[PDB]
Amino acid sequence: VQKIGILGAMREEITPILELFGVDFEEIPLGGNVFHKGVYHNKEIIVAYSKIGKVHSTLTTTSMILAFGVQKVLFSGVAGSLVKDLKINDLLVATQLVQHDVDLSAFDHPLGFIPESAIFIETSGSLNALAKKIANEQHIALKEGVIASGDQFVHSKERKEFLVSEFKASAVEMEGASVAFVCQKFGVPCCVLRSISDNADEKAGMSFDEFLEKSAHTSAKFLKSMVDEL
Amino acid sequence: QGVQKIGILGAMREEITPILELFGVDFEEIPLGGNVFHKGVYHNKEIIVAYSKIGKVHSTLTTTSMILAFGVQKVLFSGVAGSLVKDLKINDLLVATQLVQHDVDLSAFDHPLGFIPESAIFIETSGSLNALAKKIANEQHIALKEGVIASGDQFVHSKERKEFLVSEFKASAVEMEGASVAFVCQKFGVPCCVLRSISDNADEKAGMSFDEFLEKSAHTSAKFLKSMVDEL
Ligand SMILES: CCCCn1cc(CCCSC[C@H]2CN(Cc3c[nH]c4c(N)ncnc34)C[C@@H]2O)nn1
Ligand SMILES: CCCCn1cc(CCCSC[C@H]2CN(Cc3c[nH]c4c(N)ncnc34)C[C@@H]2O)nn1
Ligand SMILES: [Mg+2]
Ligand SMILES: [Mg+2]
Repeated sequence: VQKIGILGAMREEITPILELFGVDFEEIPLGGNVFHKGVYHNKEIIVAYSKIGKVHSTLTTTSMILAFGVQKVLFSGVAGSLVKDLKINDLLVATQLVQHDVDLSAFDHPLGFIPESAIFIETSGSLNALAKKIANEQHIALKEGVIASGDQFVHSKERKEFLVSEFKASAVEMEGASVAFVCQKFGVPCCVLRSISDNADEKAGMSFDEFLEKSAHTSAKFLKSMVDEL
Repeated sequence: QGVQKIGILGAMREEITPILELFGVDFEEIPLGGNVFHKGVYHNKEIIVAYSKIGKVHSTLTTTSMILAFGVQKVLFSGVAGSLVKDLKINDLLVATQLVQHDVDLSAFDHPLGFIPESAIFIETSGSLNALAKKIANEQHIALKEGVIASGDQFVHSKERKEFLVSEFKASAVEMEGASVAFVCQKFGVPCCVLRSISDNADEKAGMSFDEFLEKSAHTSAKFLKSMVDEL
């Protein structure tokens, strides 16, 4: 049987996932998370929100893999746009991810780099190819690019522009890199999907509060369409 | 259950080398999630030793693996740290009373720095283990300080950042893993003790000081950690 892990960061990012799948879920508490376990089209689906940020998302992804035996992990949620062509509600699939707030420059390491790791973490080529194929079939724009993750909500021109100049990132969030990193360490295929909620600038807090629901639903609907192909 | 299982963590290989040597028992090496776990028996206790690799994500992963895959009932962390206070000198030992993720910033939503919804700024460690540390330090006639440790994904090497950590969090030392290790332990209800020996002063010379004192400071912490395990 296929076991698929489905993650968001916030409750609001998984509410539409649970609703759209429309099946009965058993709630299983572990490590401060609640995992929603159900069956959908001959697949076991395990849905959870990690809570915000890198430590939360690292923990939850590790629990999904070790405790629930998931064979793939699909992340769905919202993100800040760093580029003019990614508008509110647009979908992005992460090709690579970086931890943008990592700084070991005192030892002459590039920003984002940790010894025994890499700046950029890869996601699954096969899953990203699937996303692109289905987006083309649905006539929805799906961009691909680098996502930057850190433990700060970005809401300034200065920081946005650093993420673009340093990492060539297209979007910013607080969990993708950690989720993809854990999946890489365990050899588990990972796809990170995000819908834009804000422009990561001085108005981002207000934009985020306004568009979280709609953008979360947009990502959730696309994630469901991916699970339908697995 | 019926057997005691103790997880022992460092961040870097250099922090666990003296731990493995000092325990002096045979370890089985078990690979999982990009870590190697060293599993042995010591004084009727199962000990599982690993280095996580540097920073918050690495240490979160490894601690979660220790708990879920190896069933550890306690986690003891040993390693080095930057001093933020004049009375913590190179080689001095500190036990963390509470820890904070100093680089967390959700201030755009009016949250205090360090705070994430559904969590807390300060993460507590085990009172019983910290009390044990203080008791044995007094017996050994070694100075053991206690205080707040700040953890983030930056090596701190500036006056400006040091002073922020003191003013914002009243931190005594800085490192890149303690808060994440303690956080994971809290989520799983596992007692945690974080021990650090000072390697540098988290200032403009910290890189050079760290390279000089990593080995000695790591050994100082490892030796103290072993003395704790001897009392469990
Ligand atoms: C949850 C408790 C209820 C009260 N409450 C809600 C909140 C909201 C905290 C949201 S932190 C951000 C989320 C969204 N998410 C993506 C994101 C979108 N835009 C971003 C940006 N500009 N910078 C960084 N990340 C983002 C990151 C984090 O999970 N604070 N208190
Ligand atoms: C396997 C190849 C390793 C090659 N290599 C080693 C290195 C050194 C990286 C060291 S990062 C720092 C370690 C030590 N440790 C504690 C620490 C002590 N002082 C601190 C300070 N001032 N600020 C923050 N943290 C510290 C954090 C991290 O594990 N770079 N390349
Ligand atoms: Mg088809
Ligand atoms: Mg001052």
